[PDB]
Formats: sequence, structure tokens, C-alpha cells
Amino acid sequence: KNFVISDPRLPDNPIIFASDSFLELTEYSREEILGRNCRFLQGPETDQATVQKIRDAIRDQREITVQLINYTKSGKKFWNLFHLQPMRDQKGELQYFIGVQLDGEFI
Repeated sequence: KNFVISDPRLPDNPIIFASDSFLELTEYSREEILGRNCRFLQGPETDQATVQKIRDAIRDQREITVQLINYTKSGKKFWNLFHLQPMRDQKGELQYFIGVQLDGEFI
């Protein structure tokens, strides 16, 4: 499946794991993704109203589903439908965010 994990307990919430199909879809290698915030997939056509909603969901630690324009390494635009989900530990404390993508371009 197609997903990434970020660690919000590290500066600027970096990606610490990416599945192989996410690498294939974005055309990036694992070593140029790990340790970065996911926002590098954004570009000029990305809807800022939608980015705001993600920012608010991360702040409130709520699950959200969104669609937005992202860019592969070679600069190809694609519609990315991904669902964001908080992952808490046993004490109810936030540990990770997981982002699960539809394994292909969209409408």
C-alpha cells in the first residue's frame, strides 16, 4: 500500500518512513524524502485553502481526507487523494501521523 509516516515530535514533522509505492508515484528516492516535511510535494498550482485545512487538522489532531495538486520530482502534476490519521500511544499521547494515499492519479 501507499503511505508515509511522520514524527511530529521532531522539528517540522519530518517523514520517517515512506512505502515503496509512494516513492514510485512521486518519483523520489527514499533518501531524498526521509527527514523532510511532506510540503515539498506542493507547488504553484496547489490550493492554499486546502493546505490550511491540513494545517488545522494537524493542530487539532483530527483525521481528514483531502485532494490537492502535488508534483513529482520531474515536475509532473498529479491529484493526490490522501487521508491523514493521528496515531496515539497507550497514554493517549500523539506519537505519529500516518498519511495514506490512493495508489494512483485522480480527477
